[PDB]
Amino acid sequence: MNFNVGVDFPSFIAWDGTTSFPVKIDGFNQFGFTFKVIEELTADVPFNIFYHEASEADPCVPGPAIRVPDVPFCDGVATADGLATVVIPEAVAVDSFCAGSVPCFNGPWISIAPVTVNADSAKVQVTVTMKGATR
Amino acid sequence: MNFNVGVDFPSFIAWDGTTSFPVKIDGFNQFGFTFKVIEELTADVPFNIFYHEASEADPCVPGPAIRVPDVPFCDGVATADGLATVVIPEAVAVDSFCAGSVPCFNGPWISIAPVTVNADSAKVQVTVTMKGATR
Amino acid sequence: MIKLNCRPLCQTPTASRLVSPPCFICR
Amino acid sequence: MIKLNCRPLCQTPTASRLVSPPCFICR
Amino acid sequence: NYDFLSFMIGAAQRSHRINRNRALMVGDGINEPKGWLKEDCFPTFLTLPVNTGTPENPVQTPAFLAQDWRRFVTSFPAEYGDARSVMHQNVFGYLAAMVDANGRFLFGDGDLTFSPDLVRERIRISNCLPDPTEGNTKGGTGQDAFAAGSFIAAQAAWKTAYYAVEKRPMFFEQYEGGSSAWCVKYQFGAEDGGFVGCCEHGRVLRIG
Amino acid sequence: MKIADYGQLGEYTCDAKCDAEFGEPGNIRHLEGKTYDYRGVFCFNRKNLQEANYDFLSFMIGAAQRSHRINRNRALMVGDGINEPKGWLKEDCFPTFLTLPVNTGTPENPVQTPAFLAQDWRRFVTSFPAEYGDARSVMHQNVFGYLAAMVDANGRFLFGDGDLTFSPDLVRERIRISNCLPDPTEGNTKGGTGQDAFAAGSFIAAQAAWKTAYYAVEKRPMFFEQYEGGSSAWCVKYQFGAEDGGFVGCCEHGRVLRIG
Amino acid sequence: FEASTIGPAFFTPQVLALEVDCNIECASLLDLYGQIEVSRSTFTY
Repeated sequence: MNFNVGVDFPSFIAWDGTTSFPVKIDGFNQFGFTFKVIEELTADVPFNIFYHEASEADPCVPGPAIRVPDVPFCDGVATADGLATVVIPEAVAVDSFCAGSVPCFNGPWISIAPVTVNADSAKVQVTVTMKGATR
Repeated sequence: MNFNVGVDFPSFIAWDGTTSFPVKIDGFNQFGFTFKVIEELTADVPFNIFYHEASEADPCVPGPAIRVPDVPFCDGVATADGLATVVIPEAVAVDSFCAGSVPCFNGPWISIAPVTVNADSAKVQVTVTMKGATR
Repeated sequence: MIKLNCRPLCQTPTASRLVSPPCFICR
Repeated sequence: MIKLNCRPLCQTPTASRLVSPPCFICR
Repeated sequence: NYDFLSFMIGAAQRSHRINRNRALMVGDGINEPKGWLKEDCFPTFLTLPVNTGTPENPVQTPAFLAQDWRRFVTSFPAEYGDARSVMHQNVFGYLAAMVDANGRFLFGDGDLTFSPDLVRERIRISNCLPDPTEGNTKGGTGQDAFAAGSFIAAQAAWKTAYYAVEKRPMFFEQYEGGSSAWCVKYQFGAEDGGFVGCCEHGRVLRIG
Repeated sequence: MKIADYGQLGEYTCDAKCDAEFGEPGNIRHLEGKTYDYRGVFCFNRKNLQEANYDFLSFMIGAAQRSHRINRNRALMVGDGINEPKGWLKEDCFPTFLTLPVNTGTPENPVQTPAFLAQDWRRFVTSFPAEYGDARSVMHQNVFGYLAAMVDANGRFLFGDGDLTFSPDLVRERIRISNCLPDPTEGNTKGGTGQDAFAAGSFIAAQAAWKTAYYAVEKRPMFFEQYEGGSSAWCVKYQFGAEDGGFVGCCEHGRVLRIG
Repeated sequence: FEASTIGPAFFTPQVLALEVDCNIECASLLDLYGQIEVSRSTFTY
């Protein structure tokens, strides 16, 4: 049969091609990203991962954007500037998707925006998924 | 710990507020929606559910949209015209979300669109989540 | 007519005053 | 950056007052 | 993997209990038994206000003092026999926190808390009843003043002031005519009621 | 799991109806939590460690465990869920109650001063809903002393009277004292009138049914080991850590009192 | 195989034997009232 997966694994938009939306990850145990292309790319498109914290004016509204630091593994190379980034190659076909996640939480909100808003950036879509509720 | 939940429970944009994107569900055996608002509504907004059949010329491209039928449960009301529909009440707060699903699959593509595009429909966002890849 | 399942994200505190009987109010 | 070690010469910790609940004023 | 049938049965029984208890007290007579609070037949005792202003410029404020409770309790006619009081827990908590002119507590004094034997005191507490204090936020002076007409407590000889009639206990059965080979349906119901007896055997205390 | 609601199935219906109404069923939810990691490190020089006449190694091995206990106990109380267990004084889920001020001026030019009086304690303590079962209070000893040292209008003591000091049976009274919690008297310097009055918003005491309002999960005890990768022929390194966690339960089973 | 690069499917969580239940029901006065038994929908006195 079919299930109501939205009850246990909600999904929220993060980048629709023109605007970035902060997403509240405070209430869930785990989360991850999902990348999908809508038209053949012509050049590499890198992305930036930020995070926010509760604003002092109102605890229910996120504050200014802060940039996530890197967390190297044992067998691996630390980023040049120690700040996380994601790059989508040109070989990605229109009929596939990519999944990536971050090892650390930091603030209670998260966001993702491209390094530059060029023509190719409008051809990508990013969505966030959470896997377990705690409240 | 954190996981790459996008590997097992991917999500895709279904309604941006200005354009509707078909969502392929052939390779997954479960699915469900997730509605969220960005700004306070002023009136109720209904949505239609469509599916598609594989296009004749290219089997990897969806065909024309079709209206999903209804399926009354073991006992309860039935739709006036017998076609599935969804309505979002105007009392929904910005800091919340809704989860819904359909009992049947029909074609390998699915889509959702508002009855009438307007400012009210421009404030809503819908995303689809899958589960259990079968290939 | 699909039925939705909803619940909120952010909680809110709640504070109330505590009123006790006044001084020996007398008639 | 040499980390210094500090401690005072005097032995007069300031004499802190004690304040007790007032007499029974009421609301 | 979680049993839903027993959950639904428990929910049905719990709802039945809650509805019956609510109806017997504040239910209306249309489709439910009429409760004594809704009927409002018991004779009423009011409470005098107290002047918080200067004698020549009075400021009448509603109030409720310790001696009012004793006056109310001791005035029940002895001919009617045994009697008990019922009131919300907040009323008892507001009463137990009173002080005299010098500041010493009334009732349990020389101790942090008061906890009498309600069984001997002939008081039974029930949170279903109206709360005149509004969640421990009303009962002071000025903006905290009580609201006139608020329910406080009641006393009566219940065994002759109210009756409960029961006819059939709840039953569960399967509706064979509606359960197909791929569905199931269950039905349940019960019958019960009650009526007010002698309306003279009760008393009600209210703010004035 | 968690039973959010039970629903409202039945109804009172007329005898002329042959059918019945479908009721709204209940609601159930699934919840899950994590466990967090505590880690540390310290370094020594081999020559100094060998030639010193004091056992710095065991001194540090004791200090580490002491700090672990202190930090765990404080984190369960005021921690945040990012990397520490989220505390019940931080989550701000328990309902809060404020103590009214006391007027110290004339009827026409009053002076409002925040205050905490004896009857407020009884009011707060006796207002716990009866259905939730027994509960216990938590306080800083200075609050208890300030409460016990009260006198009435004639100069006689409240509570223990005719005795030099008052010392009730705390276990019977259902009060537990621990100096970890915030202290409103600021070391017995505040609590009078004028400049010595309390500060509005100060924490005083809390009450709840703990066995169902907060949970603590135990996974591992502390361990020590030498870090061979950083150790050298002239200086040494050690590593240690432990795992644990905690989460809040029924938010309705708690109560917090504060100065208004 | 860092847990940050693989799916949840490999990590089965522990199942606790507890169930939070915050519901309450206030005490009933039914024992005070007088008890009567009937066998028909209508009665007289």
